[PDB]
Amino acid sequence: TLNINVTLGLPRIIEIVDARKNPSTPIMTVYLDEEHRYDRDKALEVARRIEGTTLENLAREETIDILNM
Amino acid sequence: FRYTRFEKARIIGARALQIAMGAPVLIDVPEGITPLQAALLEFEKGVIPITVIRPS
Amino acid sequence: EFNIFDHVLVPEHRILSEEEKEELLKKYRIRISQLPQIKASDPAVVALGAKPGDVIEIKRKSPTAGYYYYYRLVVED
Amino acid sequence: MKKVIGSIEFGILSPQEIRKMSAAEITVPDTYDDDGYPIEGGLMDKRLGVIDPGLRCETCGARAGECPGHFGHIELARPVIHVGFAKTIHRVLESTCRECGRIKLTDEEIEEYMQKFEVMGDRKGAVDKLIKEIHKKAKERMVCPHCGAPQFPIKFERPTIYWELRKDEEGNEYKHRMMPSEVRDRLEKIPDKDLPLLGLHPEKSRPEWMVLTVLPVPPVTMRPSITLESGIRAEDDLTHKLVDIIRINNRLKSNIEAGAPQLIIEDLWDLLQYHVTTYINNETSGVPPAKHKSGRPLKTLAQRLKGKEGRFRGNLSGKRVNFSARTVISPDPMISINEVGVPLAVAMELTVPEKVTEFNYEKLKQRVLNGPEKYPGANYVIDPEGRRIRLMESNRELIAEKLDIGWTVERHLEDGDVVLFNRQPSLHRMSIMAHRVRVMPYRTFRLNLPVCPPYNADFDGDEMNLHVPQTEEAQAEAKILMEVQNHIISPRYGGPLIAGIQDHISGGYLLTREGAYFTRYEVEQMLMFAGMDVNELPEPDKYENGEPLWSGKTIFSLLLPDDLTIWYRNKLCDEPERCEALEKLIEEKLIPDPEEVRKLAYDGFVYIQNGKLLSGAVDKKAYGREDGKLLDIIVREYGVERARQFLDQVTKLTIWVITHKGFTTAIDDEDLPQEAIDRIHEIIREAEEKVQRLIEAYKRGELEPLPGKTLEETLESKIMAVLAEARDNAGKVAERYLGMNNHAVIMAKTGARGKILNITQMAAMLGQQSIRGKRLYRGYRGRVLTHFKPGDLGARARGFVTNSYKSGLTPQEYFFHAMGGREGLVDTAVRTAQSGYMQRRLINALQDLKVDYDGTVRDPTGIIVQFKYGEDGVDPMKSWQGKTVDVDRVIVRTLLKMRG
DNA sequence: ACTGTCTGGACTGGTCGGCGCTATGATC
DNA sequence: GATCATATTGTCCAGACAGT
Ligand SMILES: [Mg+2]
Ligand SMILES: [Zn+2]
Ligand SMILES: [Zn+2]
Repeated sequence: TLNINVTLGLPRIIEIVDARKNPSTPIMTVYLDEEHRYDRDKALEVARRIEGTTLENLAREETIDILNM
Repeated sequence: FRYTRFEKARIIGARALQIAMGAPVLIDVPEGITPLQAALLEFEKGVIPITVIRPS
Repeated sequence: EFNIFDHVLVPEHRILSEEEKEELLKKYRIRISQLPQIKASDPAVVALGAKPGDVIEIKRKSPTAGYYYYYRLVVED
Repeated sequence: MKKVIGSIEFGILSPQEIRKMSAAEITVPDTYDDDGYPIEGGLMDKRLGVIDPGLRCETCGARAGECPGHFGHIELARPVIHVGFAKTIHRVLESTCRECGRIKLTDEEIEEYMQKFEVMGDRKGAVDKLIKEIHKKAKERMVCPHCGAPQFPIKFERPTIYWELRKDEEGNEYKHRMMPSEVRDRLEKIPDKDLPLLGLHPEKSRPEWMVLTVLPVPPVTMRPSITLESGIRAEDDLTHKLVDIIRINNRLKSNIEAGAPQLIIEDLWDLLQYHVTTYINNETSGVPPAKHKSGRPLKTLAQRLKGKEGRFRGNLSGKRVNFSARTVISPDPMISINEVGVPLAVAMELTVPEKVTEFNYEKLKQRVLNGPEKYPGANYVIDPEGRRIRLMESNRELIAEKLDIGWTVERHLEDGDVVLFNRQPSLHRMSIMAHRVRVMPYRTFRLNLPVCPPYNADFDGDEMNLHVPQTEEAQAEAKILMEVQNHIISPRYGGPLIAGIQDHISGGYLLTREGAYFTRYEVEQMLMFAGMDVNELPEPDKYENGEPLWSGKTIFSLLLPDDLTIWYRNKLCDEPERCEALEKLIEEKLIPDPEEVRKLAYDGFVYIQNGKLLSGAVDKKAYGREDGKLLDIIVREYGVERARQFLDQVTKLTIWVITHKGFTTAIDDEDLPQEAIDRIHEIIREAEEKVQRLIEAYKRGELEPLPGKTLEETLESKIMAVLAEARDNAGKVAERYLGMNNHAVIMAKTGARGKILNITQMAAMLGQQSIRGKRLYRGYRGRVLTHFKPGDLGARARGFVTNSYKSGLTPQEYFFHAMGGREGLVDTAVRTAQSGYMQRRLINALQDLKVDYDGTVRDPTGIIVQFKYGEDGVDPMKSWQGKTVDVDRVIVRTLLKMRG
């Protein structure tokens, strides 16, 4: 069957057998130690440590002015 | 010692080819069978003379 | 630190001696060029401290046989 | 004696070798004159071979159809760069000095590279890597280490144009065009000792041979000429290309001999270079392809060798074969899985060549005396010396009287003959099997139904091919290896592939269900139909109205071997309490009493003790494909011949059951009472209310984004989840209101044909139509169709069909279902090509792998891919559900054998 | 040492059946 | 009229390459 975003099925097998350097939608499985795998707060904080957040995503409105340029 | 499927097929083919152009049957025949059937009955009777060379 | 052999995906690696390498060559009747290759820049090789020309013996988890013994040859990049 | 090609050595043809191999010199750019005779010195010269039957070849004296053809040579006026080597030539031009001719490396570096070449061995990748490294190192040196002469960078222009970046006396940088003569002169200065550094053989791949001075024109046979129906000869594309090449070469020779200026000579040289480049490869990048006068581009040697229609794939890897037939297949349960229905017309055409021996002399004599028009007869007779005579009416008796030992008779296809049966596409090795010939007077092929799942073949106009082996070795190989019963278990997953399907499963359920009893006449009739060796009827289970009755389990027990005991759960399990009680009773005693088992027997738990079906109903879990446990145990524990006999007998018995008991489906199978319809409508109203509430919450802004997701796809996923829950509830209601007495429900539950969702779709609802995994959105602005308001995200406006097939869909819902079906069809039509390409790639990557006699898988080079196949040396075909040895089954079977 | 860009190659197999095309502007 | 030389030269993935 063709077609989160695990792109499983025939395209996944084709990507695996073709030794693609950058697979479509790469997904990594991350496991935590005994100090973070039993509570939600530590899991969330270590996820935010892993998560790469840029200020453009945090930005809501885009506006370029001329008075301060 | 046992015969593999490929070895058995090769032995039967060689025996049938021998029977087709000579090599009289070492056992009785039902008077009308093909040489392949003759090789099959020869194998079933355990009378085949062809051996298998195996690396060692 | 973090040992690379502690990962569940990384099988056990060992260094074969010259006598063990000769025994491996004799058992399968193959030359040193007929073994599978492993790069000298492989993290397992640099963890073992190996050099090109040696043979790495890999004890891998087998879904069908429990444990399996593979052999690789260290080669230059 | 006889010899075989041990190895093939490749290289570049030297001009001397081309001249020596040439039987003629070609100078006339023409093929035939007005009367049709070949022109001496032309491409169609008799010295290069003959195609027309009347002509006789000059070189070898043979007529058409037996002359192999002879090459010719054309002496080019000026050298022409070969395009295929052209880039490689540039590499050499970047590696050797322009004056001394040696490589641009020091002596120590040369020696070290020689040791590196000697050490590594014969792996191709290392050789290419070393060649690339040497070329990169040499191309950056502007001073020759041996002579000290300055070097200049060389720019390669596709396909055969070389530019040298030179400097004038004023320091200006300009480009000088390197003519092929200058390139060949530079290549001639390279010694043989530097050739291995450039990846060229000193005695086989001299660089000067990479520039063509003599063009080898192919033989007449390899580029044949035919006469059309209008009497006009149709020349080949290669012939036209060679005509153009010869004309341009003659013009260049005439201009050179006339003292033409340099503008003439280089222009004609470029034209000849383009012609030769197109002749080598017409699909070369950067040049216009050679076209016919009608505007059709020509395909030259490169296109003849490469491509799907090329020689390698369309003529060498795969080719058309003789003694083959192909026609439609029709079902035939009356024949065994080992047998194929061969039509009489096909049988009287395809012939098996049988040598006359001391035991089949009378049969072959009768075959010859019957003739080709009488079955069983013969078509051809080959004497021991080797002349083949076709049997007509006149010589039919004469050849029969002349028959002796050593003669060969091409007799008609007889019963018991082994033939190949293949259906395309052949995705797996089980797509072809060797069957036995069964001759019937109809026109179509006939194949047994359990063999259909291996072929992936139904009977909706399927076309199948049949191949008849000719040699005795091929027949023996087909009989032993590729026989049908030898491939019951699929090696892909280690499960049964040749198995009962559809009506077999339905008849097995009807026979083995609780309360199924048959009269004495019915039992005798099914025993005779299935071909079982039951001489005396068993004891009747019960008496009704003064007549004996036999349980269907008792009749099914006669198929199983008397020392067979296995218990499991099938797909008809919906009361686990009875199955648990049966399992517990089996667990304690390990030999439960048959009366005790029958007291609490359940159709959901199959239990066979000593070959007696004490409990359970037959379904896809019994002898179905990929699920049959009973068939899997029978194959592994009792061989393949016993398994084949059991499969044939059980298929015939189930066909008899399903034929006379009455199996049918009607419009009331999907009928539901008013309560079920009211419940479905309530579920519909609840689902639409939930969807509207979600839409309103999203509009008012209180909907919560999913982690990492914004409002739109979060709301879409919530709506799809709500619709999926509604569909599950509707399906559960439909299953609740449809009992086991329904034949469609019987087929769905037993795994014969169809699914529960299929009955749900015809009775309850069609669910939500989705495209590419999401709701339907392609259409107008803000809507899919114009019958809904723009910007509407409701269920009915996005592809959620409320009614089922029985109630009929609305035109909008019909359109949405059409979009869904079109998406599915396009998905399959796209997936098939990608799957085939991936299969071809995997096959070509793993074609040469083979298990050796020591259990190791090695490549032809010798590298040990695996020291043990599958790390345990166990065939997946013979593996037990992917395991090495089923210890549970072995222990249980041995314990039962010793206890009984 | 990275990074975007130019260039090159392949795009499941098989079968049934048909349609249609494979010269021309000077020269005596 | 019947002949005759010539007849132009769509996507996607992977490897190699100037540019910073
Ligand atoms: Mg079909
Ligand atoms: Zn010839
Ligand atoms: Zn030099």
